[PDB]
Amino acid sequence: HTDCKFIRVSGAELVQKYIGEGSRMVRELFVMAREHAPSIIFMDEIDSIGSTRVEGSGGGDSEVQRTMLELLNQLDGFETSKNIKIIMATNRLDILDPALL
Amino acid sequence: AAPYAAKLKQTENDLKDIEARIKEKAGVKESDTGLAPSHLWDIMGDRQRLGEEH
Amino acid sequence: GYDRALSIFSPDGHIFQVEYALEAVKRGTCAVGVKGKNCVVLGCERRSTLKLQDTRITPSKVSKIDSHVVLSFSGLNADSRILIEKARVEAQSHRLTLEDPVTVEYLTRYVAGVQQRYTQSGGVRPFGVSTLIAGFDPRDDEPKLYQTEPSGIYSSWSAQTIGRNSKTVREFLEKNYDRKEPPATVEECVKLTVRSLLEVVQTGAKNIEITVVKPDSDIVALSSEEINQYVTQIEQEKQEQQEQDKKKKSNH
Amino acid sequence: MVDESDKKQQTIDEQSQISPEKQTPNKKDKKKEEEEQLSEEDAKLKTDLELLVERLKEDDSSLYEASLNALKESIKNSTSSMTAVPKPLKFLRPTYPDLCSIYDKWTDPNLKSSLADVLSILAMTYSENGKHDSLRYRLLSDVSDFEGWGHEYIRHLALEIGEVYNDQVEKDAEDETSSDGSKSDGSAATSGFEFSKEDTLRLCLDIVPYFLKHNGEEDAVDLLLEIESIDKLPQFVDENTFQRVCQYMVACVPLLPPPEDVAFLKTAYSIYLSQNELTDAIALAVRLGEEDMIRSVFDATSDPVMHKQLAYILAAQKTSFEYEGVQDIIGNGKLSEHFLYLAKELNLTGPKVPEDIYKSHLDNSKSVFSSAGLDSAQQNLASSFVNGFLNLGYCNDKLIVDNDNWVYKTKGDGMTSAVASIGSIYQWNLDGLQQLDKYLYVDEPEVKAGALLGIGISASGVHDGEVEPALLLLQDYVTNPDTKISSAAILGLGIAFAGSKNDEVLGLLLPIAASTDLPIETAAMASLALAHVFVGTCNGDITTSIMDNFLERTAIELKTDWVRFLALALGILYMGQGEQVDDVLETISAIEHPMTSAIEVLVGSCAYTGTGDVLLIQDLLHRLTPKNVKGEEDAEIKSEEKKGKSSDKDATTDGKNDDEEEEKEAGIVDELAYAVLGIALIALGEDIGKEMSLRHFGHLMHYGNEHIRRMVPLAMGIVSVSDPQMKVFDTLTRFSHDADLEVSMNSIFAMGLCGAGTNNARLAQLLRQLASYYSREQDALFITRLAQGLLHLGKGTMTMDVFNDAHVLNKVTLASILTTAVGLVSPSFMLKHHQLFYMLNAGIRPKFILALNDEGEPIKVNVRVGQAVETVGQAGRPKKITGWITQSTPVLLNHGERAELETDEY
Amino acid sequence: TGAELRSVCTEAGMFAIRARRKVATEKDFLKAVDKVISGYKKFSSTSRYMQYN
Amino acid sequence: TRCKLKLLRMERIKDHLLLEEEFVSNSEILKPFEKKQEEEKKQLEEIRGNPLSIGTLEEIIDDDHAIVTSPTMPDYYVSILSFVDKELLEPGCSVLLHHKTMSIVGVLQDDADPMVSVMKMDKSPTESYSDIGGLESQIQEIKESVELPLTHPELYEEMGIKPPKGVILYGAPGTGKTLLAKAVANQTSATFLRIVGSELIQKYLGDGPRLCRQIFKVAGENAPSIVFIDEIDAIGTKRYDSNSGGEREIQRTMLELLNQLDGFDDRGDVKVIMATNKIETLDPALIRPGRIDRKILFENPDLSTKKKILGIHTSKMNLSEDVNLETLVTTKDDLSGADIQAMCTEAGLLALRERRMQVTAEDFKQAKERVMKNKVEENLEGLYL
Amino acid sequence: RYDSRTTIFSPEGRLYQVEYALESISHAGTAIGIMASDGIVLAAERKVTSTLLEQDTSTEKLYKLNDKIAVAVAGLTADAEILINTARIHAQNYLKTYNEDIPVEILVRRLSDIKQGYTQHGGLRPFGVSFIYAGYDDRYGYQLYTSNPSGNYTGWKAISVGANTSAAQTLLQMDYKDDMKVDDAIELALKTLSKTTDSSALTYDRLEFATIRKGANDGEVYQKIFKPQEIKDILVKTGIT
Ligand SMILES: Nc1ncnc2c1ncn2[C@@H]1O[C@H](COP(=O)(O)OP(=O)(O)OP(=O)(O)O)[C@@H](O)[C@H]1O
Ligand SMILES: [Mg+2]
Repeated sequence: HTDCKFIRVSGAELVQKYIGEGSRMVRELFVMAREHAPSIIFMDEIDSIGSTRVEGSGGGDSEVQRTMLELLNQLDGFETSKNIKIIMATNRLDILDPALL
Repeated sequence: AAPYAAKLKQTENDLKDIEARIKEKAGVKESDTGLAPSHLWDIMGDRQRLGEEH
Repeated sequence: GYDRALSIFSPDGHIFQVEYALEAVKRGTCAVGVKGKNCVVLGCERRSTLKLQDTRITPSKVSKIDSHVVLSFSGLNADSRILIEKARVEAQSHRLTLEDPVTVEYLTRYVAGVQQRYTQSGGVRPFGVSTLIAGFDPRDDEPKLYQTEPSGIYSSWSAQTIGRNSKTVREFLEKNYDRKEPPATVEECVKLTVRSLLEVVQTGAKNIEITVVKPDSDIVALSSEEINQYVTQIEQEKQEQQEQDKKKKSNH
Repeated sequence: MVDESDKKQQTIDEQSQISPEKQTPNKKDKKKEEEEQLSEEDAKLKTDLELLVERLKEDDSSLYEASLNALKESIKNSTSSMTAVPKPLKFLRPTYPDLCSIYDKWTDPNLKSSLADVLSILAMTYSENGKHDSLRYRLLSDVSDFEGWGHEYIRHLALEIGEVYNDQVEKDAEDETSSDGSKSDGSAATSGFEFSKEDTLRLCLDIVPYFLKHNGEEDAVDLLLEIESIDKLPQFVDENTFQRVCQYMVACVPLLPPPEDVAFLKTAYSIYLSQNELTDAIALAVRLGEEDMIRSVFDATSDPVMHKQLAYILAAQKTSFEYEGVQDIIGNGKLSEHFLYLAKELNLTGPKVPEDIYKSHLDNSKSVFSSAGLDSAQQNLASSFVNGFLNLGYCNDKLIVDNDNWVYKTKGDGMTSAVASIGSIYQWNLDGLQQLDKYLYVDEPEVKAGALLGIGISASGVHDGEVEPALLLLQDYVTNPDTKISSAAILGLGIAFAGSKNDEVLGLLLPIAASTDLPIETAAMASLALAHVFVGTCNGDITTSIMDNFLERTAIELKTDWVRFLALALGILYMGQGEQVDDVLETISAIEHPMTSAIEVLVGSCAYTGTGDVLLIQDLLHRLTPKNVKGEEDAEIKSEEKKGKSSDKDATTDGKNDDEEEEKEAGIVDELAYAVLGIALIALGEDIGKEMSLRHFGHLMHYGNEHIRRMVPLAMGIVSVSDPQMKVFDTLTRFSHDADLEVSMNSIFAMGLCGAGTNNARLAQLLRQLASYYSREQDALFITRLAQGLLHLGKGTMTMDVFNDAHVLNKVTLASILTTAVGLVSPSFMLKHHQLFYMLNAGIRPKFILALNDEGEPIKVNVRVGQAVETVGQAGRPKKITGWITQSTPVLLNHGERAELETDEY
Repeated sequence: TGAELRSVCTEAGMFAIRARRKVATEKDFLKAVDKVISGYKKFSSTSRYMQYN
Repeated sequence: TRCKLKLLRMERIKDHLLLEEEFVSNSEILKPFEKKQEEEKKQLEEIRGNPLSIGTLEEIIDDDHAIVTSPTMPDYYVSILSFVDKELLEPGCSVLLHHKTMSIVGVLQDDADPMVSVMKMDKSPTESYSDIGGLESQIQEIKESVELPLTHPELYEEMGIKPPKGVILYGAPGTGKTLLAKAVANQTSATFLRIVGSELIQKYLGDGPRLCRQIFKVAGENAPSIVFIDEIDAIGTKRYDSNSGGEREIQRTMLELLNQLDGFDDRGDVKVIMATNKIETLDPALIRPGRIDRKILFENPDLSTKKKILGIHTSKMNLSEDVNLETLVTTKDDLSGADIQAMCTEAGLLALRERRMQVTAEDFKQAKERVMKNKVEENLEGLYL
Repeated sequence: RYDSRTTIFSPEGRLYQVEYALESISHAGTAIGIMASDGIVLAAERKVTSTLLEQDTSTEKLYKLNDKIAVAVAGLTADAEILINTARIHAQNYLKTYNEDIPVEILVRRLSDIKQGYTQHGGLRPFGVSFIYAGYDDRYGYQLYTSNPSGNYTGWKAISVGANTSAAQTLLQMDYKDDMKVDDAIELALKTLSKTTDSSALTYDRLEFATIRKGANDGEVYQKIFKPQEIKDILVKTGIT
């Protein structure tokens, strides 16, 4: 109904290893979106599994957290925006990825 | 919001005028690297460069 | 390390269980003590949930340890019950042996001793409760207020604030109160306690509870009418105050 | 939305969103048939008004268009607006929105154009009734919320504006133009405007300034006075009223020619005079620069009150603040006439009290020296001037001077200037005269001359209240016929009194400045002082100077130096004015010579100032022309030419600086960029032109008050190290000086690198050294600014010697001038009746946030700092007073003005 | 930490700087230790018993 | 209307004017010279051949020759030719090479990399106080450390003590520590880098620590500068399990980051802003000081703070006629600044929806309950009562 | 963490064990006491069910402690068993000693003390039981309390503990009144229970009930656990069946 460019982007982002794994190419998403503005983004991190996962600060939790975190910095940005909007879909907010909200 | 909304519309027009300077400014340049007294060495350099021992 | 029992001393030389007990104090209700020169006023904040909780059958935060000693408390509500009971059986045991009204000084040392006992041994945690214990001595009219902490250190303080957001009450209290000239009349003493609790309650005079302990074993708990009467006078003078700065600034 | 008939009152509104029945059919038939229905229609008006009010909330374009479609036709088709006379006239209430629904809600290009014109005519006719005003008011203050009116209501107002503006652009005026169709004046629309103004001033801001500037008359502005002065405190505080008034005047600055712009600000001053704050008054009276207005605000406090009271103390403070001292002279002697106390009053107006306060500041700021140790040759000369440049303002460095060893090793022109630098150690000080006297009575005539200059500098801070005037010392020297002596004497008198055009000062200088037949280089100083004297207040454009400039030209042309200085003195003389200066351009131009053409472009800048954007395009056509003519062909003269070229360049810069200051603060950024494109254009095209424009640039910045100070001086400096004339560096450093130790940290390293590194001529080295020392005053002792300080739009007087000297290739003679550099700023302090020397607290904020004022009044939040701190330069200028919490009230609003704070404690 | 011992003297100096005083009292060093230590405690081991004692 | 017009007048005329003059002058640069500056241009164009490859200067060799490393696998032996002298070149500098016979043209790359463009900001924040709602003491501290030494060294002279080398910002989530950093960046008039701390981390052997090193390299040259590195809990010491690529990477980046920041004589005038959100994963060798020389705790607003944040935000929202500000802030307890920012946007939204052209009391109170749901803890009176 | 003993505290002065023991009570079935000024009704929901579970001859969350005070049970049944027996002994011990029955306020206080003791002392579990107390004693008339597993008590005019605590409490206070009636109170428990429970049948087999009244006879106090066939009868009248 909106008729804008979506940038779905399925359930993980570690599904791309053609340039290697997104560790700092997560940020590349925002650049490609900004050009093709409006930037309505959709993201699935459903997070129904793992009743404990919020106390972590992390082992190899850290890789996927570094991906999660860099999203937030880019979003809030510094400080120009082109009406960037992030729709999230998720199972609970009690069972959630630490510092996503 | 007409009384002040009018003046806002003019402000976006200003943004484009400053952008047009960025383009313009680049249109003529003058540059040079090295120093002026090393002009004689260029002359030499064409004879070595052209030549084959390197 | 080193907070996993009471029996580790730690190289920073703190017994953590005591340090963490202090942060539990915050959970309870503001309590304020102010001595005059013929009274001690002991007042506390009363939490109000809903209208389905009573305030009739539901316990006040001021508890009589006898008929001349009183106590208000801050900490876990569960903890405080046994602390008070044990203190009370001592207060009676004192007349059983001597036949004297309990000394204010003797009592506070007993309650700090109980917390100290718990704190020394590792088979228990201490009561996570600080109290203020007000009262008057068996026959002297010299007003006494003492404080205990979970550690089982007691002090005498002329005025002291404990409970939720204690520090912000402390600074106001420090300023206004004098040990050069404490309140001569119970009425100004009561209102100073009201002034202290005004800050932290915000709305309500049904969240301020006043009881007074005076010499000759008089303890009276004051009515909702009288407290509402005190808060309105404070509210009128405060309204007036705002106007005067506004005038004075224009005037100069 | 759908029709749902007359079941209830709710569905009646729904019924009429698609098709009215109480506004369309019935009414139409009645009007087009019976005329006893004229009576039914009158009662039904009320009903119809209500139905609009309910459906205002509906916004959709379609259900207002179509609904009221046939009513729109009816104006001319069936009613023809005169079938029953009075009755359509009063029935135009509802028909007027119908028209607006096609203008604005629906956009059909053909009708939206045409019906603008209709709307105007009917706005007028219906404003006789004064009911068109009420129609406007119900949308201006609102009843209902919809997007629609937020766009619509602007149009109604726009009709009025349309016509009134056009009467300036087209002369025919009135309703003869079919663009509006409505009479410009008359007692029918005039009453409409006054009433419209009232409602829009309360709720909005948009149209109140537009009406004034389109009438163009000072008369519109004087109606504004009446209404606003009622509003001054009961409707909203003093403060708010003030911010509007000056927003009107400061925003429309560029588009007001000279006579119009003085004439508008008169009225803003008076508005200020009526209202409670006289503090707002004094500041505008100064803007104008008229004598007449200064005196009314000073009088208003001194004369009524018999007693000393607050009233005398306040008058003195207020005049004391301008350090042009133009106000100082005028106000003095009233104090004498009243006679309560002579002693306190007279001293306090005088800049004598400003010395005392300086000692308090100095005490924090202490003494750190950093002077050159270098001795022998031209390096001796360099160091000895450098000592004064570091200890500018009241400093005590007595002992060093008393070591006459280094003093005496100066030679030539260096000797005069050496004594002259000494005078600036005791700049703004009573004491110091002593040092000067020793030399004045011994050795060559050279030391004697140099003594008089220094006297000039010392006397800057004590020359009123008839307490050692410079006039007293220096008269004796004028009489003495030796030229060096006499020239030096009048240079210092002019500096000291500054703007003060007192009878003794002025009149000593009046027969004189009138001998140029004898050929003497140093007689530049004949006119040069008098020009300086003149600035700071309205000019006569004195007949002494104008006659002598012409005479010199007749006599000589040999001394190129003499005539270049002369040309500038004339332009500096006309500063303080602009209206009267449009005349003298012609007068000068009557006599025509290519040598005279150099004088004109200079003067053009002062006449056009404050509306200039014609002036700008002109000073650029000039630049191009030498090259351009040559361009066409390709596909005694010496002196005249050189004057020609050089003048233009000075003029372009002066023009810019003065315009940007007064105009939009935004525009300050743009004008610097234009300069850089002017220089780039010159570096390639003319070799000779490039030399002049380098020097001009430093004073471009210092005058204009650029916001940026970090990037631009530094960057520019580097290119210009290669480029000849090291005098460049001195012109940059006067801008860079800033809040010492912010900008100037970068500066000492950057200026120092080129100097220290390169030594290939001691001549070259000398300019560089002086520039460096100037920049820094130790631990923020003082700041120099071209500006008044008291206004930030304002321009100084004392700083005009600095501005003069960047027009010529460097000269040892010029060095002597350069010592003089005056333009102090006082550090504010809270005063008391025992004259407390300490500030309590202040807020400072780098950047103002308020966008209602382009000046930006201080925020009330700020960042907090301590007692007795200098009033910071840029990135600290907004200053708010913190004292209110200790129950203290400023009497003297300070926004970061030069002025000293003053407080009343409860 | 010896490093944080260096930070005392710098911080003490900061208090003299905002006060506009041209020297550093005994008092303001007292504050300078207090800030560094009290901040550091936030990370590791909190609280004292000499908050009432 | 008059206030906007006054600013708009000055900034449009000059900027439009600066534009038009650049157009005329640009042509006019060229005509003066035609053989006086032209000569250097002709000689470069011929030697370069136009195509050119990069090399990195390995070392110099005494006899006006040099040896270079190409981006292709072989090295080549070059001769030093042309205008650019060998006192303008040292080892460790990039050089251009000629196509046909590889020859030292001169340098013009000046060790450029695409990561310098990323470091380099061009976007300018709002941002100054009076858009920062309270935290008076917190505003003050970051200004004295980061803004102040640069603007006024005078105080630092007089006392004679070195200026703060950094500051670290930490506290609760969403507190708006980010405004304050932005505010410092706008006001200074200094070269502002940054970067995100998640950008130094990759997976490729040894590239990560060299990206860390690069930031300082660009700052030290264009000093004084300020560097803002966000989120340092993306570059802490934390576990890394087993059978991971990233276990080395996290270790090396952090190590290089540490040495450069301390210096061995240091940059000496570049201050740093670190911000972070987890201090229980921070390494211990980055918050001990000489690195950072304040450490400051941010906490969620209280009554006075809330009223200020609120105060600025409501003045930028039309018609708060029947809206009392005080009555809302009183009831609100323990919220972030994020939550009050959100409540203004939500409350305006409810005012739109009401079919109302203005905000009300009831629009604000409804929005307020909603955002209290979001940030709530109740185990205080759960445990107690 | 600071789970590991029950005689520890945490950096925030919480104790994970007190919180965890508290959440145990929202795992077991709804229990509701509503005080009215004409009786107190106790109503409770079962947490077990099936066609071969016997629950039509038995109560297991309504215990008369003594003869004028009774409790509804919410929490673990094992935890519940011991403390119910202790509580009944002390209530009745008073009976012996003073030859008049225990007051409501003292008996709740006693049992809260015992609760608290398991957290305070030793290396034992806290007790995860929330008992709703409904009594009569002639000092304060009708008294409603509930005790937390933390081991403290507060008086009430209506309360709900056990599963869906938050939902039940909201439901009760919408339709409650201070005047009230005992008959309106029964109907109110039945009203709340329909919504709160995850079983849409909500028939007799799931429901316990006892009403304690002093309006039952005059000068006398009657605790009546209703029998299963009365519980059915009242479900028609409120119309749930
Ligand atoms: N004091 C304030 N004034 C104005 N807006 C505020 C204020 N505090 C919070 N905000 C608003 O709420 C936002 C919350 O801060 P933000 O989400 O950027 O987190 P942070 O804790 O600074 O993050 P990180 O650890 O990622 O650097 C701010 O950016 C601003 O939009
Ligand atoms: Mg942030």
